Amino acid sequence: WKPDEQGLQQILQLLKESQSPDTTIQRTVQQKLEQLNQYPDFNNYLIFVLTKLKSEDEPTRSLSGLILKNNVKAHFQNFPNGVTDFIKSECLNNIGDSSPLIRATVGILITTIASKGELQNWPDLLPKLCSLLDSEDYNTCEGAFGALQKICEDSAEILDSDVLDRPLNIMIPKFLQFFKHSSPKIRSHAVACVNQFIISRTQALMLHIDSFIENLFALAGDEEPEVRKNVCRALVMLLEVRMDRLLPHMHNIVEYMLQRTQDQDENVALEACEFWLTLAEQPICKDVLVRHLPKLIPVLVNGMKYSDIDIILLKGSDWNLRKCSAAALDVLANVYRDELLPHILPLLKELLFHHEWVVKESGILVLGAIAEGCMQGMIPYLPELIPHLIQCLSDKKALVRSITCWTLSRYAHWVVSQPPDTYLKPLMTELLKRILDSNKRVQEAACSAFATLEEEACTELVPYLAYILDTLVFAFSKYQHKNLLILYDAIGTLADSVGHHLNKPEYIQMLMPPLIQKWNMLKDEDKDLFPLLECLSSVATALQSGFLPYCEPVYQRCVNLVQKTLAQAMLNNAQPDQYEAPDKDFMIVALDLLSGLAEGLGGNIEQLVARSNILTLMYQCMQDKMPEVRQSSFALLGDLTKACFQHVKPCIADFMPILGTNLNPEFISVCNNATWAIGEISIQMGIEMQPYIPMVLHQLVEIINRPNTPKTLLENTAITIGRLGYVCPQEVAPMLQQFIRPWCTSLRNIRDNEEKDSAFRGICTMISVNPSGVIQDFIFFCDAVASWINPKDDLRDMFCKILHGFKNQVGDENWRRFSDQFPLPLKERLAAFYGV
Amino acid sequence: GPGKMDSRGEHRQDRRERLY
Repeated sequence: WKPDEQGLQQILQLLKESQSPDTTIQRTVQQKLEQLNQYPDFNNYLIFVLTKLKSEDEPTRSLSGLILKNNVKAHFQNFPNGVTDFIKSECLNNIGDSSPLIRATVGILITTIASKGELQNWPDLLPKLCSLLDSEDYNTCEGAFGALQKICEDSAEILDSDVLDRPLNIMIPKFLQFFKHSSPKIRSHAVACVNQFIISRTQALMLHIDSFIENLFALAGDEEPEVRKNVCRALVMLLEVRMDRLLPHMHNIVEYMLQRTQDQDENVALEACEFWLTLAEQPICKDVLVRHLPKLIPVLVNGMKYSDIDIILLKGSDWNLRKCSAAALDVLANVYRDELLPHILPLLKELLFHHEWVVKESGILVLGAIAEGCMQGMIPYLPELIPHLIQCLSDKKALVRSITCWTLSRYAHWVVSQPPDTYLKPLMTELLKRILDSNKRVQEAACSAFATLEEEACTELVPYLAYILDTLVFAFSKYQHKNLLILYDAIGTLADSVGHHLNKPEYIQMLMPPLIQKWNMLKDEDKDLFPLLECLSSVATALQSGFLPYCEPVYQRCVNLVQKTLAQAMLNNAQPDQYEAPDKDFMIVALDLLSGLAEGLGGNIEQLVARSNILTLMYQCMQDKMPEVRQSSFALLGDLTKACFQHVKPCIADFMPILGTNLNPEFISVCNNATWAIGEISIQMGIEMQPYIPMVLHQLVEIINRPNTPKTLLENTAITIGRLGYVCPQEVAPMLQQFIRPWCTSLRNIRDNEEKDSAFRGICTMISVNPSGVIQDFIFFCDAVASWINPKDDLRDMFCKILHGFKNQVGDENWRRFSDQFPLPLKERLAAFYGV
Repeated sequence: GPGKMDSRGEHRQDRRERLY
């Protein structure tokens, strides 16, 4: 190309000036590059200074290369080909420069061009890079491998495709030749490259797997950390996808991995420790570790101590050895269950009472990690350990306090199942004290743990409500941002746990002002709305009428957030390159709070909905690609159907075909909420529902006959079928005997409430229309009627009329023989209410 | 029980800090 003296002098001057210590000269050199950056000829100069101008010192050539790199990562679309191709050529021709800094800049450039640009726009990068691998000069081969490694790392899923034409079928078998390479760096590159293609089950590798595994074993003896690390991660990944090939060497592999897990180089050890995590998921786990489990447990427990650096940092963190070890112990406890306890109790004995806080802390962690797997076996020891943990909550080391909060929360079920005065009461008391700890990590540990306890305890925390609130509100004053969010979650769970008991003027008065205060201080773009909003959702449901003085602004903001989100997606959908897509959680949370408002306020939401476009917006949410949006909108639909149907009725003809298309059990909560909604609309429509039954019934019967479908979906499906039958017995009546079995099984287990009442009314009217539909499975109906404790009188006589009716057809003889099959409670219950 | 199925409990557990 064409380097000129004047141009070169100006750019070299500018590069020197960009390296000036003066701050003002920096800002003006920066704006000068801002202007120059869009001119392709300038880029020609930048690479020219990098690769050709030996006269200039290295930081200048490299800075030129890096400025060029930013220009590529921000303007490469606008590069013409003549300059691009000049850069490409000059880079590959300098991949092995004897200067390490220049070599690194050329490398970053190359990879950046393949990333920002296009892999299929540089068709001959990979082939050339591979051949450079064979070169003589060491640095040249190192540089090419470095480039390939980076390319495989970010372009992973693109070489395993037909975008190009299988370069892997050439690259992978070539890498495996360099595991035997004399230099540690190159070995590392080779392994790290291959490793990118294990979980993908990449053909080129899978049909060379034998040679791969062989070369990995040949490397086991290598003491160079980077190669050990990569071999370790090879074996870990291989364990997940090509198990068969490894079984015959499993003993030596476990021996190796157990050795590496104890390596003093923490980075090697972490990759080794992943082996136990993924091994514990394979069904062959018990069999493989029979010779090694006794050693594995203490090694894991020992790796669960905080590292020395973390101890110092936390004195005033992502995946590490300690977290990996704790996760591995958790899963192994779930595999081995009570069989683990003889391995674990001697370590706990020596750890839980130790005088060195780091050791004690690890012990409490261990005790928590195994809680799920070993719960049954640990019960005998909990009357001692729980009081001991409660004492540890006031340990003088913050990190002991916080881990104790968590471990106790892991035994919350057992605590709640015991007499409240022995464990629950003192635990809750010290948990509340902790919540107001001066240490921020303790605060958050305590809040999480208290929330978990709240979830488990429920009604058992009604007598200690005022004291709980006393503490939670005070936290408003002391908590900083990060922990106020956890507090909102704790309040939310409290409101869900205690329901209407929260509705007292004093509680409302202490709770609402700081919630509204933070509501007014956060903007519509702040993600921190999610916990506040979800907290408000729970509070509103609990407060009911008590929420009246607060609803209007809350309602208004929520509808708008749904609106602006929906408007954002539309705008992003039109011009994706200029308008970023919105975060739909704002919409999910806004809908959920509106659901809570409608459930809480009931009828009293009418004025707000009358003045709103909530249903026009709701129509758009119900059709969204995202399941959770639909799930929230069908929930809101059901709540508004109950609260103010007059505003919903106009939309039914549109809404129903959409509800009808969301009866898909693959999406449990969407299918559920649609089903519930359709039952609620049924009750309000009455016989006007007749045209809509065919779009839903066929599916509902299939869903109620589907094996392994959650209890709650089946209960709602049954209720809805009952409700449809109540308003339109003729359309649904006919299929009576295809659903009566599971309908009865499911509904026999729910409490006597309005929904159950309504659904049984439906099944009674339907029996009158198609009684033969019940004859064959009358045992199920008898049981379902016997499930009623306190039925309203009209429902009872309906029952008695069908029962008395049935006995009069099969005769006192078939009746007696049939009712012999009644368990005692059943026979007696129906003579007690129905005199059958 | 019969009624809506919300994900508030699960969102609350998703923001609980992860020890490991």
